[PDB]
Amino acid sequence: AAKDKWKLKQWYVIYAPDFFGGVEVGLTPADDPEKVLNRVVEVTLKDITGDFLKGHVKL
RNA sequence: GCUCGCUGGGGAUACUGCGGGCCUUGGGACCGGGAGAGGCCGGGGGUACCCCCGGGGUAGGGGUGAAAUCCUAUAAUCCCGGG
Ligand SMILES: [Mg+2]
Repeated sequence: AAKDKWKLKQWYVIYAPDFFGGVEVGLTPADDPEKVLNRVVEVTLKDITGDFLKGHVKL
């Protein structure tokens, strides 16, 4: 039954804000889309703009 | 010699005391550019920690030299969003 519970969940794609490019930053699972609101994701500036210098900047 | 103590007079003016004058070195007052977790009062913050509410997940967590009391299915330890 535990496995069955895990099968009810759908995966949602997370996008960066408009002025940062709006690119895809990841995927998160949930059964009800209302539970996705107010979740937070941490990404480095190197992930958005490719440069091996600003790897220590976290957004 | 001892009772080193008292008293009538004369002389000296280096030091101490007293009176007058004149100083700036000790001390104090004031002005300049700086130093400091010195003190008091008002405002704005930093992580950490404890409790409460909502989501996830499920059988352990904590603690000692070794254990046990203790906490946990009225859902803990752990992770996330708020107060
Ligand atoms: Mg809960």
